[PDB]
Amino acid sequence: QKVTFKEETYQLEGKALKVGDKAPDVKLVNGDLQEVNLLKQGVRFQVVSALPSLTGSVCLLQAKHFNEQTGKLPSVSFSVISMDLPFSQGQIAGAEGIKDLRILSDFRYKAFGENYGVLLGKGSLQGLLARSVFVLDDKGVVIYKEIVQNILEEPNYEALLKVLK
Ligand SMILES: *c1nc(C)n(CCO)c1N
Ligand code: NA
Repeated sequence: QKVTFKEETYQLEGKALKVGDKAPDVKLVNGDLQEVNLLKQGVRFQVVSALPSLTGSVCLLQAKHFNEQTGKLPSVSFSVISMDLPFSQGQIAGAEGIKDLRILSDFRYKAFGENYGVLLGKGSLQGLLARSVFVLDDKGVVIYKEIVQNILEEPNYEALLKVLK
């Protein structure tokens, strides 16, 4: 699978993950510099959205709304991952008026990038995460997987919402 950024084309680094595969539980760092496991204990629908950069991203703007709608749904969690440090993530998020959003950094181990196969290879965005969304069940099996072909574009909104019906 190839991802594009203006005149650049990326080979995705890490292990390829398919619908039906058990996604591995990975270590990430939260806004309190606490190490957390990606997979929430018991939650039936786990949305995991990965961004190259939180800074001025479309996902950050709609994060507060989507987090509300998912929160009210039964057993649906919403996690946003980037290579951004937690401090920057906390201030970016805080500045947009997004409270209690599970924004997590992959900076320490690059465990999400490597295990979900979305670590961008050689190029200007090398070592950043490809724009991607996963839905995992309580068991960590991949219900839905989308990796955007154009890193600047957003995942299919329709297709994501339909999975949460
Ligand atoms: C970030 N990434 C995704 C897929 N979302 C949900 C739609 O806005 C956000 N907020
Ligand atoms: Na999608």
